[PDB]
Amino acid sequence: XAXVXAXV
Amino acid sequence: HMTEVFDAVYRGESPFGKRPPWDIGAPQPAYVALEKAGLIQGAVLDAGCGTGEDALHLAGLGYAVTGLDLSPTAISVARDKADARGLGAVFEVADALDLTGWEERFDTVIDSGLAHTFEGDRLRAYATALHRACRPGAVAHILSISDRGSAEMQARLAEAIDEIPAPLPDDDPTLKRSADHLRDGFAEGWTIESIDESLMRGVIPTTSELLDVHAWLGRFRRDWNSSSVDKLAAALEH
Ligand SMILES: Nc1ncnc2c1ncn2[C@@H]1O[C@H](CSCC[C@H](N)C(=O)O)[C@@H](O)[C@H]1O
Ligand SMILES: *C(=O)c1cnc2ccccc2n1
Ligand SMILES: *C(=O)c1cnc2ccccc2n1
Ligand code: NA
Ligand code: NA
Repeated sequence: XAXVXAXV
Repeated sequence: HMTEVFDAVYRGESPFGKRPPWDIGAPQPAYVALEKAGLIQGAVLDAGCGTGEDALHLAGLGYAVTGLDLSPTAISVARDKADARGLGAVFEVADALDLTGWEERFDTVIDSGLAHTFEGDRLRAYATALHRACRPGAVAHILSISDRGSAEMQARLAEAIDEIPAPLPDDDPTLKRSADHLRDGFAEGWTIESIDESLMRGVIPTTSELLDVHAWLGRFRRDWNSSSVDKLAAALEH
C-alpha cells in the first residue's frame, strides 16, 4: 500500500 | 531495487495507472501551512520530492529550493513542470540514504512521504544522510502517515484497486507507524522540537477523489556538529 512496502 | 518500483509507478505501469495516490497535483496542505507559519528558511531541500509540487509551491514564493528523488522519471516530470511554470527549482536524482555531494547545503528540509517508507536502521541512515546534507542548526520537517491514516488510505485504495489488499483488524511490529518510530529515527545528531497531529492529502485513482487522512508532522533540530562551527569556537577560545 501507500507507502510503508513501498508503495503500491 | 526500489528505484525500479517507483520509476515504474511514475511511468504509469503500476496498478495506480496515471495517478499514484500521493501525486495530488498540488502542494500538501501541511506544507502550505508550515510556510505561512514562517517555519521555512534559507536553502530548502524537498527530500523524495517526486514530481515537485511542494518544491514548486515554495519556488513560487521566492524560496531557493532543491528537490531530490531516487526516481529519474519523477525528476524528469518535475523539471518539465518547472519549465512550464517558469520557476527555478533545482531538481536532481539522489539517494536520500546517501546524499554524497550535498554536504552542509540545506537550512530546511521538508519530507512528504519519504521517511514513512523507511523502517528501523534505514530510517536512521536517512536521518544521518539528512544530518550530513544539512547546515548546522537546520530544521527538518517530516510528514509521515500514522497507523490511523494508513488504515484509512488502505481501506479506500483496497476498495478501488484489485491488486491492493484490505487492511487488517486489531491495533497490534515493523509495519507500525506511531510517533515513537519517528522519534527513534531522528536520534543521533537531532533534537525533537515537536511531533504534531496533522493531515496528508492523497488521491483515489478511480474517481480522482481527494481525501485527507491522519498523519504525524515531526520537526527536528539538526545539531551544530560541523568543522565550520568547531573553527568558529576555536577562534573565540584562542
Ligand atoms: N532512497 C531514496 N532516496 C530518494 N528518494 C526516494 C528514496 N526512496 C524512495 N524515494 C522517493 O520517495 C517518494 C515517495 S512518494 C512522495 C513524493 C512527494 N514527496 C509527494 O509528496 O508527492 C517517491 O517519489 C520515491 O521515488
Ligand atoms: C500495500 O498494500 C502492500 C501490500 N503488500 C505488499 C507486499 C510486498 C511489497 C509491497 C506491498 N504493498
Ligand atoms: C508492505 O510491505 C506492506 C505490506 N502489507 C501491508 C498491509 C496494509 C498496509 C500496508 C502494507 N504494506
Ligand atoms: Na485518471
Ligand atoms: Na482490493
